[PDB]
Amino acid sequence: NLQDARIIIAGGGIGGAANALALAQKGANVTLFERASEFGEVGAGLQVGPHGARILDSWGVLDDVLSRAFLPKNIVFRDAITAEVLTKIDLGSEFRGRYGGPYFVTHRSDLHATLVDAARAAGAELHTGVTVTDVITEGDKAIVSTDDGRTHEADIALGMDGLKSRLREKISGDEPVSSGYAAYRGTTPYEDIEDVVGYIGPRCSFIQYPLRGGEMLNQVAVFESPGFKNGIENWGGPEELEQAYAHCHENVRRGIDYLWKDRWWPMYDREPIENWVDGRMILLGDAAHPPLQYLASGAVMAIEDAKCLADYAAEDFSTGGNSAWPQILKEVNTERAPRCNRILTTGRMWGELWHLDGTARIARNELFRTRDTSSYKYTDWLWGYSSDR
Amino acid sequence: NLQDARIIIAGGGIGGAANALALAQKGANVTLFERASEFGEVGAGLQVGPHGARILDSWGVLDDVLSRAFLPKNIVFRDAITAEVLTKIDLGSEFRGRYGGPYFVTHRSDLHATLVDAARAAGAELHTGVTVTDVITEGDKAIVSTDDGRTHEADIALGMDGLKSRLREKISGDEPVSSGYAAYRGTTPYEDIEDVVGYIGPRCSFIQYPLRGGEMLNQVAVFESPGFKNGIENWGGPEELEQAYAHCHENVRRGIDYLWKDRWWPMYDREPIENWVDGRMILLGDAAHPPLQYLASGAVMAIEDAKCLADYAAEDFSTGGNSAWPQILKEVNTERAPRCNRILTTGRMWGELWHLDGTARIARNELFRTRDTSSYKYTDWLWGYSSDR
Ligand SMILES: Cc1cc2nc3c(=O)[nH]c(=O)nc-3n(C[C@H](O)[C@H](O)[C@H](O)COP(=O)(O)OP(=O)(O)OC[C@H]3O[C@@H](n4cnc5c(N)ncnc54)[C@H](O)[C@@H]3O)c2cc1C
Ligand SMILES: Cc1cc2nc3c(=O)[nH]c(=O)nc-3n(C[C@H](O)[C@H](O)[C@H](O)COP(=O)(O)OP(=O)(O)OC[C@H]3O[C@@H](n4cnc5c(N)ncnc54)[C@H](O)[C@@H]3O)c2cc1C
Ligand SMILES: O=C(O)c1cccc(O)c1
Ligand SMILES: O=C(O)c1cccc(O)c1
Ligand SMILES: [Cl-]
Ligand SMILES: [Cl-]
Repeated sequence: NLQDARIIIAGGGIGGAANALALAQKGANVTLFERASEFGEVGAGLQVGPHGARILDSWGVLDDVLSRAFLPKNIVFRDAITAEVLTKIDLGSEFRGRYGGPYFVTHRSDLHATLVDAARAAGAELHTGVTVTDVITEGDKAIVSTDDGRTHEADIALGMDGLKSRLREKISGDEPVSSGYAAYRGTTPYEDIEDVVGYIGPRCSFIQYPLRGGEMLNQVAVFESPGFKNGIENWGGPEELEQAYAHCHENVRRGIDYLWKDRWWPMYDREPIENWVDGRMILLGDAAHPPLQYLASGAVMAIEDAKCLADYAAEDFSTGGNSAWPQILKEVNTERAPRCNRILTTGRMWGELWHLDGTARIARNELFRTRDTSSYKYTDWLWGYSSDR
Repeated sequence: NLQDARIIIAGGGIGGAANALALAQKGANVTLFERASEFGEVGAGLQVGPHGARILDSWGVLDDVLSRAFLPKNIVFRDAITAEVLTKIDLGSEFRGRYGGPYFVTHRSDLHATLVDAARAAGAELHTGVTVTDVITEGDKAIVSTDDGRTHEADIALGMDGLKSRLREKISGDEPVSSGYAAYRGTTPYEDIEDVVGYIGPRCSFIQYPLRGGEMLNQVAVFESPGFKNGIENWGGPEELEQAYAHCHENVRRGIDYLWKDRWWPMYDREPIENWVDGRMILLGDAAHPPLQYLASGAVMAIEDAKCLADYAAEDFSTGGNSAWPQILKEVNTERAPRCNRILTTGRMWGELWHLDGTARIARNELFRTRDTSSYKYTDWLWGYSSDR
């Protein structure tokens, strides 16, 4: 366990929250600083596969999350031009047995609030409206600076400040890499859908799934922005959606009418990095490994990061104390980097596979149609992973 | 049978020769005019699948052709970058039973000479060094003009003057369509090869097969020419081969050193046309349906054209006489156009599937690897076709 240890977390997204929970359940003294004036997430959906669900269950929050979630029966891929089914991934009891948990979908806002609340319950001290301005290591401590002029000492600091992480600059000068694709979301108060459906087409895709016991439908449009390639600064705006989808089936074109249009998510990732550690600071979540969303595992990775850190630290700290932290951070980095970096790189290829045109589309469609649906070789690496040693 | 009928064939390629044979075996009076001063073909290989082999057997020339041919055990597709096997088509006894004949490979020069000789044996009158300059229909005759000033009358004329057919201009003003790919051939006096091997890579492919009882190896390089896209008039020259293949496996790069470099075949086809008939002239072979070579069926199609024409004419002429010819030509066109035009259009897609790059290549490779190799659904339409009614 971790009662002698103090950890400061910079950032209160799903990642920071999950880490606060995991670490506080082990008895650690956790202080989290979130820049925003309140905790909150987008009132739209995310998908959480069993690689995340198993971990939420281990923290005792799964039943509660599920009470407000939806359990899809399948993931269904369809051709975006014809609407024909290409293949399904069955999410039933055989899937759940193999992977240790359900594939579920829920609101981001609810998952985030549930983690925050549980982190509070377990003894984590969460502070909104506080920005971390610097983190250094001096001797056997992380020294964290905040925007109110104060400095705080801890045994380690977690850099969990997202895709646009400034703390990542301590380790890497890289910039986000544009995919050239943008994402729009919508929910609409709810032919019928009880699955995650993904329509995959030339330079575009469209995803639908139910939320909250089937009352609402989550919709997401991902498309190649011509403005990006043309050098537009604020690229992927909604003027682009009609042409992006014009070649698709009616089922998909109808969907576009529900998207929220006042806001969108231009899709960027970063090139994978092996080293996440700077003294007694470690980058986790998107600050370390921000993906493109095709594997629906960014938030999941962050949740995995939390389980790994807390587990490995509870294992090592009880025998080595606060002197052990640099070895613990190294071990966590060693475990997590190959996993997450494969998700980054594979995710790029997987999205490219969605968006193929011409003959490449014809080959892709046939590949998906003819597969051995009883094999798990395309998904075990993702859903069957665990950090447990 | 056809003894009261006279047919003039314009062109003495594999097509014209096959037609002369088929028609002469039915008792027709055949006159063929070939522009070149002698009969002859390239001393390199072609492939003849059972859709052609069955027909050669029906004319009694297969055993003889095979005595000088090679019988590959498989068609083997390999990745051109890694050299790894993607899939095989087994050409064994189950294949031969299903399709009515062997898949064989031989020299073009030998197949052509064997057809000519058999056409001579069966009573066809072949004339070298004579160019057909015009063909018209007047009343119930085709009137054919030749370059020595003479005109010749026949019941029908076959326009078999190849890819650059001038007689096709009577029906269509289309021009050949560049694929942007060029082909090089080589033979070399013969790790070992007893199959047709096709290495398929990004913007390039490389084909190898044995000839003449395994003594010689036929090699063919097909690649995307950057000069074509850059507007070079005589595009696809040998200065382009080193860069075209630089990214490929050694097995393929070694092969390029054997190609004959003083001559190449820039690959063109034509858009499919439904109507091949102008009065009492019909376009057959490449004049009607010149393909890109990925289905290895251009000469085969021409041989099929000959069987169909001779069969349908022998069926109808015995009851309707020379008055029947326009109906016979219509029926032949009706049968052959959908078949051949599917080969044209599918052949384009099939070559595109060979030459995919990036993620599309990854999907293609997996498609080929995981297929049900006992299914014949991808090949029955090609190899199991017959004109017999
Ligand atoms: C369209 C889309 C769909 C997606 N769908 C899925 C999905 O279905 N499933 C999935 O698992 N993932 C998905 N993801 C990925 C997922 O949203 C992210 O990977 C994840 O939310 C990252 O969590 P995080 O806590 O690391 O970073 P963020 O969520 O970015 O949180 C960072 C937090 O740090 C705060 N902050 C920043 N700087 C400072 C500072 N200096 N001091 C203090 N606080 C600071 C920010 O205000 C913010 O709250 C999706 C992403 C997109 C864009
Ligand atoms: C690289 C490559 C590889 C190929 N491989 C294969 C394969 O493995 N299998 C396969 O089945 N096919 C293959 N083909 C296709 C095949 O070569 C052709 O489809 C076929 O030879 C066409 O035969 P043809 O008689 O219609 O036309 P051609 O062979 O073009 O014959 C036309 C003849 O007409 C003569 N002529 C022209 N104008 C006149 C005139 N006015 N008067 C008199 N005579 C005239 C010409 O001199 C010529 O001999 C390949 C083609 C290429 C380019
Ligand atoms: O919001 C999602 O669930 C999602 C999942 C995958 C890709 C994407 O753009 C979005
Ligand atoms: O010469 C061949 O056998 C051949 C077959 C297919 C494609 C190609 O370019 C050549
Ligand atoms: Cl994601
Ligand atoms: Cl051909």
